[PDB]
This record gives sequence, structure tokens and C-alpha cells, in this order.
Amino acid sequence: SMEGILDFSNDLDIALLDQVVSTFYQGSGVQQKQAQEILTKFQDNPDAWQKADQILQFSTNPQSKFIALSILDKLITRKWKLLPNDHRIGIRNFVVGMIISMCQDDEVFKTQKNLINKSDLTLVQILKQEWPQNWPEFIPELIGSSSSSVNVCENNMIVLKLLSEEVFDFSAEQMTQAKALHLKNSMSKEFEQIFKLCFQVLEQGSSSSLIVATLESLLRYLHWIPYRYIYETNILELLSTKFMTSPDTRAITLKCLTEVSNLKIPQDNDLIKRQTVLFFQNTLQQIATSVMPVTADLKATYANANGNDQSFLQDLAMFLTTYLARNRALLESDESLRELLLNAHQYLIQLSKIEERELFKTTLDYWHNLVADLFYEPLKKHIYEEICSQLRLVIIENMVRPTIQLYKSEREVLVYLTHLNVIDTEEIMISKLARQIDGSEWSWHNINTLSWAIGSISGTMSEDTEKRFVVTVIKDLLGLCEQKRGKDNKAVVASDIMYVVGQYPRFLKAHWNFLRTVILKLFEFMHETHEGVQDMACDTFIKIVQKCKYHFVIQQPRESEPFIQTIIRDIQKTTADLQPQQVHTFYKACGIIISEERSVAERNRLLSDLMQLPNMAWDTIVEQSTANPTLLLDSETVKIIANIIKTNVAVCTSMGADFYPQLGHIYYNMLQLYRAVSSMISAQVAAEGLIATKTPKVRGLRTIKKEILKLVETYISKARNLDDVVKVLVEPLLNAVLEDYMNNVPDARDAEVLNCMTTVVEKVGHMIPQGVILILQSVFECTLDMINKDFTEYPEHRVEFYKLLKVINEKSFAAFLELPPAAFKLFVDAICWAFKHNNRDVEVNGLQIALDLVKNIERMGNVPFANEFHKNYFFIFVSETFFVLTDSDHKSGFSKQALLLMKLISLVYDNKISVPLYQEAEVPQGTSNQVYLSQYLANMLSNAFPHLTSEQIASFLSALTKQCKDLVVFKGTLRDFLVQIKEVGGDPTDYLFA
Amino acid sequence: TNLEALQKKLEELELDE
Amino acid sequence: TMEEDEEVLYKVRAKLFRFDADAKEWKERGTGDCKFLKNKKTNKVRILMRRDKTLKICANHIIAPEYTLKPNVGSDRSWVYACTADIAEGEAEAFTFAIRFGSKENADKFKEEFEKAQEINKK
Amino acid sequence: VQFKLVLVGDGGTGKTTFVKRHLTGEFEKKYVATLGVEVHPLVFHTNRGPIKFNVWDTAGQEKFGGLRDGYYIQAQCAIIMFDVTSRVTYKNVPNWHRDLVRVCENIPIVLCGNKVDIKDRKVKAKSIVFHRKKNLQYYDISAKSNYNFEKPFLWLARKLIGDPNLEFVAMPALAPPEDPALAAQYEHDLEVAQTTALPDEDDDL
Ligand SMILES: Nc1nc2c(ncn2[C@@H]2O[C@H](COP(=O)(O)OP(=O)(O)NP(=O)(O)O)[C@@H](O)[C@H]2O)c(=O)[nH]1
Ligand SMILES: [Mg+2]
Repeated sequence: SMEGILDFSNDLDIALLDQVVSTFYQGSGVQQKQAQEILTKFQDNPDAWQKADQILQFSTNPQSKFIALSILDKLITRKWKLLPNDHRIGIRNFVVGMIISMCQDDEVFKTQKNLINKSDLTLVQILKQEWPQNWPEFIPELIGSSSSSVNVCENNMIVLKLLSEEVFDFSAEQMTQAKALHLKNSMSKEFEQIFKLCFQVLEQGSSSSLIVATLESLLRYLHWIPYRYIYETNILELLSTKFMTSPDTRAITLKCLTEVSNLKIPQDNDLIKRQTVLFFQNTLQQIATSVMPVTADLKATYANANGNDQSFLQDLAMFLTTYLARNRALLESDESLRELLLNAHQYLIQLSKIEERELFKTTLDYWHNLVADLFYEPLKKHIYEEICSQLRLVIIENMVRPTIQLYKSEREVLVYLTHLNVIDTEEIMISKLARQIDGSEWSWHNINTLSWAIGSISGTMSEDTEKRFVVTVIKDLLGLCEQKRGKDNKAVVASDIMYVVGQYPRFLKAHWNFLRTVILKLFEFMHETHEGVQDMACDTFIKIVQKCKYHFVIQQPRESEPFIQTIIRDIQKTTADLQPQQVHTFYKACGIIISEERSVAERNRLLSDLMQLPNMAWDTIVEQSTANPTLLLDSETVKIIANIIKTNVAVCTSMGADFYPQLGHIYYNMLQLYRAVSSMISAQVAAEGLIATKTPKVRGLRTIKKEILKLVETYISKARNLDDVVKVLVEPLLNAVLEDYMNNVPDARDAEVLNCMTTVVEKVGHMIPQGVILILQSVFECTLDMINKDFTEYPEHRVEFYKLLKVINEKSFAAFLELPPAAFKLFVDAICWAFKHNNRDVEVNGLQIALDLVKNIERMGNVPFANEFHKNYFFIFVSETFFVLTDSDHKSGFSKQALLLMKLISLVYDNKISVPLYQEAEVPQGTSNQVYLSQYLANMLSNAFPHLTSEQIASFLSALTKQCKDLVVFKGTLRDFLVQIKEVGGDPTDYLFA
Repeated sequence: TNLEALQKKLEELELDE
Repeated sequence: TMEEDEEVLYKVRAKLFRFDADAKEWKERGTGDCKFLKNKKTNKVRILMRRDKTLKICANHIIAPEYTLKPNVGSDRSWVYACTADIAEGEAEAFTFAIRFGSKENADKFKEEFEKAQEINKK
Repeated sequence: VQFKLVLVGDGGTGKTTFVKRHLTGEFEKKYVATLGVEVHPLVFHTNRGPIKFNVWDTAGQEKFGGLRDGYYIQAQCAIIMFDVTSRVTYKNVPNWHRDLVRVCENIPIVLCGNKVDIKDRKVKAKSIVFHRKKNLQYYDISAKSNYNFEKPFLWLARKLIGDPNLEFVAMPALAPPEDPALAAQYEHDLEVAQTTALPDEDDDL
């Protein structure tokens, strides 16, 4: 029954509308839900705007009037120019009159702010259409009318604020370059009278609401107005004194002064420098006397969260960091400004103690700026010695686990601070360590934080000073661990001990007996059942190895053999209690060390010995499972095989090219294993259906295949002997994977096959032209059919497919020249299919392939294939690119859409296409490609955007073709087009902007 | 002795009781 | 929490699923600690599972001796069983539940704890 | 004690997925765009009693915007969502914020960067600063991995109740209760359930 308002044959029941509206805002359940769909359809009715004036006049529901203004807004925004002229002046007079009526009635001006703000915004949308060319007295009459009442003067500040935002802050995408410039120039011409009205209100009081609304509009002006209005008036004195005292105006005034700390000023004038000093001095004075003194505990204040204290402290941090990052040099030389400089930094110190992640990052960014300058700029660090001493403690106590980005910022600041005063940093850290020992500050979180801070300054002290520091730290940490009771406490401290020693490789490298003791200790921890310890021991082991590998490969003094031989020898007992992932990390670490041995025979011997246990287990299964293939369904057998291949992956990851001897030991049997597993998966799908691909048994089998491919990928991506890859590796690999991929049902095809082929083509693609052809033959058409029905199925295959086509188009373009014409047509379809994806991985690759394909065709010259390519697919690529550019569903690819389009258009206007792009009956003979290109595009846009005039399409195409060598201007013309198609009656002269 | 005692003290690092 | 008069026999990390029959689809219901709560006055065992962080209840039903744990075709670390009265979101409703664990060992250990509770609930 | 929460952001940023995860605990893998708005009651249990959010999950796509800023009237708090794998969704954050605060001039707002579970992150943490001058709370969240998924509501609850020490507490767990005419019915539903594989079998849980 509520669907009574959607019938516009009758007259609108205003009382019924007010009930439907309140049912949607105050109701619930199904009543609210279908009242929602009714209000949407009422609003989306193209004629509803005609019924907006009786709603705004007769309705008793402010929400109904809000919705009526929304319907008006859509009309003013999209169809204003299509209206008869008398309607435009009627709407304009109606809105002006209603706003005046709402400001006179004090109970509606006070209790209906949403409606007035929405009305002010609707008025601003009209000014964007009519002002100033058909409304040149708006600003003089706004100022005159402001002197009448206080409610109008305050409301005029709201209109001006919203006007400033629409013209300067949000115009860049919402309107054309020409229309934006027109509006900016109009406000700029008449701002002299706007600033006079604003300044008079701020100086004469007295209504707080009128003052705040005036300050809010001043905030917006500061984004663009010339500097003279700020420094050559008294307004800086008003902001930094009067308006800082009252809490009603404090928040907005602080934001205005923050923007002032960013204005474009002359760095030559000595008074502008004095005025920049003066308002900062006044602001800090008002804060110390009216808000809180410099000794106040801002951390507690922020945590109590009274009133707007949190937002004020956030705005104070923004103000101080912004001003001091730009102007602190103004305060560093004059001795009378020293206390002002240090109190301000002391407020930041107090602000930096607040428990608020995002606020801390804001202050940390400033500290980084400061301590970097004190590190490089002469005669500066001595000013801030007490500030920097406090900062050291703040950062040490707030050290985070090594957010990724936040730790790097803290480390860099702390490292700068250590350079500035090593001695002060040492005593603070040892003091904090002493307070961990006596128990006054003992905590798992506190001991970990301190250890991270100690480990972060590695490499900033002299090696000799570092030596005594490390020894003192490790000794005190060992005493801490010795004194605590329980494995929980001892594991935390032992973990911190290993973290610290892991962070000081210069110390470990100079003391082999200590380094050996560390490693032997980590091997003991690899048998610890307590959670986390085994993971920590393994992570520390590979971390230390990465930095001290040379000391494991050589024979240390008074040692009988390089320690790497001692590690490999006991590898079974060392790793016996580790989980498989931890064993793989161990083997990877050993591989790092072996690669340091540059004697080939000695490196291959260490590789053979390291791989001995997995090679023995491999030879067992290869003999056992090949005779006969039933064990490959045994759970335990599949797990052993996968863990053997993963061990090879881990070692190949750290050894790269040096891994080739071990790969040759298993390569042929591994590929045979790949075939056998592939048979069993296909057999299991046949016997049980597609659901078999989800069973544990098959997923274990696919893991084997994936790990095999990952191992091959890992070596080939890092190989140095590319010849051996081509003659030994590539051919048996293609025979093993391509046909199995092609002849499997879609649900059984491993997308990792495509990724592996991408790696092969990446490194040796220029050497295997026939191999690249066989890769396309086996995967191209069958994969395309999996992914060309929708945008959702087979997401992995989708991404790998276009990565593979991308590298083939780059490294072996001749493979596409060998495709039959029907297959090459599917190639073009698949490229355009990638345009239409919202998936960024597919979309970006698809546009890059199109751009690279055009360049591949261009470099062929005037030959039958290039000529035919243009006659067949040039306009396809032009029209498909225009489609994704203008459909509003692929905005993330605008930049690469523009460049591709610019490349296509520039080809025609550079006469790089020999053949005529038309058939010689379409158009009279002798017609240039440029003339036909404009005629094709004009017809295409006329049918795709019928609401455009012919003059708009012509002006747009004229500008676009002329600008196909200037990407920045070209893109501005596309953005202008994207604005004009959202509306009716766009000015065709807008395309003459450049 | 200072770095020798450190090495011995770490050698005795044990997690149990 | 209304867990005062109960003792914890078993606790395990788990993810709880419910079957949407009208959609041919499994749907997650919660992730957190699944506990075997044994009342000390009525001598009955129940399932209590709360979501991490929000602590909201995603499973609340007695380990009936008639329920049977059955494996899922795609998992060796899960059990599927029907539940006729669960009050995690109000009054008792019927659900086909699946519960998955971190490893096959925990799933096996859960099974041997689930029927041990079934032995207790029939006495 | 009820509060209206408007949730705004570009289409596909995961607004609806985030709400459903809090409503039912499920993770909806499919993108079905919201048409206008969907209102859902959401209740949390705190040490200060239960708090109820009336969540207005608005639509992100322009073609489905509906009443647009009409949904924001009388909102008491809000969440602005973007996708850290899509730079355009963070570029549009100021547009959503402008439209929002023009209606609601003084409400607590959380800015949320969703889908941090995805490896190839495109909007880097160092680039997310818009919340600073606007006094918004920011959180990295993931509806998929549940990373920080409770933080936006906890922070809003603390601001709305005005207690910074408010916490989520466990619901009181009542005692659960205790025919062969439906035995063949549940057996049929269990047969199809065992033959439908559980999603995300490679996850940790
Ligand atoms: N990897 C990942 N995907 C997510 C996550 N959250 C949501 N998604 C996915 O993002 C897609 C969009 O889903 P949806 O929740 O409807 O986004 P929306 O913002 O509500 N769309 P609209 O604004 O148009 O109504 C879904 O496919 C969903 O699976 C996440 O945390 N991680
Ligand atoms: Mg949605």
C-alpha cells in the first residue's frame, strides 16, 4: 500500500510521503526494507524533480525535504542545461527563498542543520552552473544580506565554505579543466570582498557559532588564497591569540594555523619570518596558560578521553610537527627564541608518550626529520641534547616487534640518536636492563621490547665499544635467565639472548669460539619441546649463517675441519626432533654456507654429503614406488616424497646455479615420478569424479607435482649455464608436463604448469623458439576456454595464463606469427578479454600485452602480416580500449588505457600504417587514414553516447588526435570527456583548454 | 677471561630445573 | 559467563562450519576454543565454543550419545555430524555441523574425547 | 541503547563481507553488490552492558547508490572502508568522507583498510595518512583472516559509551536442552554434507 507514491498519474500525497520516509528512517524489519525500495524508485524517477517544490513547501518531515533536495541535486548536476530556461530561474529563486526563510525562523535554523546544510549545498550546485556569468551580483548581495541578520551571516559562511570546496578541493575529477579554471578565476576575482566580510566578523565578535562557521570557511580559503591576505593583515594575531583561548574556536583555529604553516611565502622577507615566529610564539603561550603546561602528562590525558582532548592532542601534534619541520631554523639562531623552540619540542616529547599507534607514527615521522638533520647539519645537535636524551628513552620503551614499516622507522631514528650520543644510549639501555634484573620493570613484553631496541642499533658503535656493550648485555641477560624460575620465563629470556646475538654478526665473526658455542646452543634448542623454541633456534641459525657464512666454510685456527663439515656430519641427530618445515630451513642454511666454497670439487662434495639422507630416501622410494605404483596412495609415502622434494627446493633456493649437480642426480627420475603421479590423479578422478581433486589423497599427489615444478622453476630462474638448461632440462620437462596438462579435465589442470612455463620462457625463451610454439599449442586454447565464460572461475589459471602470454609476446613473438589465423584471432580476443577484468593482475597484463603487441607489429614494417593485422584488429583494439575507458567499471586502468589509446591514435597520424584501414567501397578513394579514423570514432561515440551533440564529439576528437604525443594533456582530454558524458549539454569549447 | 667466562656461561644456558 | 558449575575436560582450537542445505554449501560459524564442559550437578557434558576476540557463542549443545562423527570427503582433520538442539543463537535449532582442527592428531584426539563424553551423558 | 552506524566505501572493498562476518561468522567468497543499503542489527556484550549497532551497509557502486547521502541522516558513527589491494579505493576515501561529514558533522569515524591478508599489497602503510588531519581512527583489517576485525566496533563503542576501558565480555552460556520420524531426513542432509568438501582446506584452521 505504501507504493501509492510511485504513481505519478495522480498527485503526490505529501502526508503519505512523510510516512514512507519516517518508516524507512525510524522503522525496522520488512516494513523498513520495502519502504527503502519505494523511496529509491521515487528518487530515481526522472520526473520526480517536478514534485520537489511542493515537498519542500508542504511536507512536515525534514528527511523528506532532504530527499527532495537530493532529487534536485541530480537534476542540477546532470540535466541543468537541458531544462527550459524559466525552470532554471524558478528552481534558483525557490532555493534562495527557502534558505532565507529557514534563517529567519530561529527554531528551524537551530534544530534543522542537516536540511540547511543540504540546501546550502544545493545552492552551491546552482552557482557551479550559473555563477558568475548569469549571476554576477551573488557575492555583493551575499555580503549585503550578511549585515541584516546573524543567522544569514553565519549561513553565508557555510555557502562560501562549500563553494570553496567544490571549486578548489574537489573539482579536479568532478568537472572539466575549463569549467574548473573558470570557477577558480571567478572566486579569485571576488575574494577581496569575501575576505573583508570574513575579517570583519572575526574582529567584531561575537556569536560563537558565527565565529566558528567563519573560521571553518577560512580553513578552506587557506588552500589557495595568496599569502598577502594572511601576513599583511592582523588575522594571524587574531588566530594565534583570541581564537586560541576559547575552546569553541580552538580546534578550527589550530587547523587554520596548521595550514598557514604550509602557505607559499617569500623566504627573503625578514618580517614574514618575524610573523611566522610571532604566531607560533602566541599559539604556544595560549596553550601553556589556557590548556595545559609543558609538564602535563599528555599520555594520561589522552587515555582519559574527556571531551575533545584526543582530537585536540592529535591536532596539536599535527600543528607542531608541520610548523617545526618547515620553520624550526627560524628559532635556532636567536637566543631569545631558544625557550620557545625547546618547549615546543618538549610538547612533542610528551605527545610521543601517548599510547596511540597512528599518533605515534605522526610524531615519529617528525623525529626522523629532526635527528637526520642533526646528523648532517653543522652546529645543530647541541641545541637538542636534552630533547634527544628523552627521545632515546621514548623509542626504546615503544620498540615494536622487528609492523614491518614501523620497526624500520624506529630503528632508523634510534640509529641516528646513537650516532649523536653513543654514551647516553649505552647507559639508558644498561639502566633499563638493570631494572629488568631487580624486577621493578620485569615483564615478558618489557624484556622483549628492550632486546629489540638493543639489537636495532647494531653497527652504530665502534667495534671495540660494541664488543664491551654486547658482552655486558649478553652476560646480564644470562644472569636474568639463570635467576628466573620455570620454563616459560627461561624460554623468553633465552629467546631474547639469541635475538641479540643474531643482530651482532660483527661480534660473532671476530670471536669464533663464541660463535661456535652459539651454534651448538641452537642445536640443543632444536630438541626443546617448549613451543616456539624450535622455531626460534632455526630462525636464528639461518639468520646468523646468512651473515657469518664465511666462518663456516673455512677451517678455523685450531680446528680440524670447516665447521660446515661438522654440521652436515651430525645433521640427522641435530634435526631429528624438528618438524619438516624446520628441517627445510636447516638444509637451506647449510646451502648458504656451501655456496661460499668457490672450489667446484669441494663445493660439489659438500653438496653431495648434505643431500645424502634425502638422496638415500629418494633412491628408496624411486625403486620401491616404481615397482609397483601402489605405494603412491599410501599417505606416509606421499608425505615422504613431498618432503624430499621440498628439501631439494630449500637447498636449491640458497645455492641457485651451484645446485645443478644435485638436480642432475634426481632430474630424470623426478620427471618420471611426475608422470606416475599425474596418471594416478587422472585415474582417481575417473574412479571417483571431480570430487576426488578435493580428497586428501589427491591433494597430497598434487603437492608432489607442485613441488617438482617449483624446484625446476627455482633452478632455471637462477641458472648461469643457460646452454645446459636448453639441451638437458627443457626438452624432458616439456614432454612431462605439456601433454598431461592439455589432456586433463579442467579441474585437474595445475595452474603451476603455466607459471613454470613462464619461468622457462623468461630465461631461455629466446633460445627455444620451437619449444615456445609447443607451449602455446598445449596450453593456449584449452586454458582460454576455462576462463572465457565469466570473470570468476579458475582465478589462478587466469593470472598465470596472461603472465605466460605476456612473456611469450616479449621473448618469442614469432610463436604468435606461427599460429593459424583462427588461433591468432583467439589471441586478440583473449587480450581484449583481459581488458574487461576488474582483477588488477589480469587487467594490467592484458593492457601491457596489447601495447607490446602493437609495438611488435609496428617493428615488422610494411609486410603482409602487419598490414593484415591492422585491417583486422586496429579498430577492434581502438573500440575495446574506448569501452573500458568510458564504462566507469575499469577506472584503475585509466593510465595504461590512455597510453594504449595514444599509441593507436599516433600510429595513424604518423602514417605508420601503409594500407587503408577501410574497404575501398566504404569511403572515396585516396582518403587518408586520419580522415577515416575521425569518421569511425565520431560514429562509434555517437552510437555509444547518443546524448552528446555532434559538436562535442568533433571537438573532443579534434583535441584528442592533436594531443596524441602529449600524454599529460591527452589524459586531461579523456578526463574532460568522462565528465561530459555524465551530463547533457557539455560545452564543446572545453576541449580547447590546452 | 671476560669473553671466556661469557662463552662458558652461555654453554651452561639450560631451560629446565 | 555461566561456566561456574562446570569443569573443562577437553579444549582444542577448532573452526566450526554449518551446512547450508538450500545452497549446497558449507558456511563458517566461528573460530576459537572448543571446550568439553562437564556440569558438576547434573553430570552432563556439553559443547561450548566461543569466537576469538568477540567471545560470541558459535556452538552450545550437549554431546548426545546418539550423535555420530563422520569424516568429510575433503579433509582428514574434520568431523561432520548432525545436531538437533543447539542454542548458540537463541532457541534450539537443527544443524549439520563440521569441525576442523590444526592437524589429524587433534582431530583424532577430539574423536576419542567426543565419545568418552557420550559415555558420560548416558549414565 | 542503540546506535546507527553507516558503512561507506567503494564497491568491492568488502563492506558487506565484513558485516556478515560479524552477523553470522561466515565469509562470503562471492561479490554480490549491495542495492542501496542493507540494515542489520549487531549486538556486542561489554562490561558496561550490551551495545546494539544498527548497521547501514550502504552501496559502493554508483549505479546502485540509491539514496546515497540520504542514508547518513542521524548517523551516530561510521566506518569508511577501502581495499589495500586497490589504490583507487583509497583515492576515493576523501570523497566518501566529504559526503559523510557534510551530513554528520561530529561523529566518531573509523577508516578501515580491508584485505590485508592479500600478499601483493598496493596501498602501503606509509601512504595512509588521510585519517590524521580528519581525526579518524585507522585500522588494518581483513574480513578473511579476521585480523583486527573487532577493533572498529570496540573503538566506536568506547567513544559512544564514553568509557575508554570498555571491553568485550563473554556471553552467559545457558544450559543446552536434550524422534525417528525425522531420522531419514537428517540422514539425507548428512549424506550430502559429507560429500561436499569443506572450503579452504589448506588454511591453518
Ligand atoms: N582476500 C579477501 N577478500 C575479501 C575480503 N573481504 C571481502 N572480500 C572479498 O571482496 C569481494 C567484495 O565483496 P563485498 O563484501 O560485497 O564488497 P562491498 O564493498 O560490500 N561491495 P558494494 O559496496 O558494491 O556493496 C568479495 O568477493 C569478498 O570475498 C578480505 O578480507 N580478504
Ligand atoms: Mg555489499
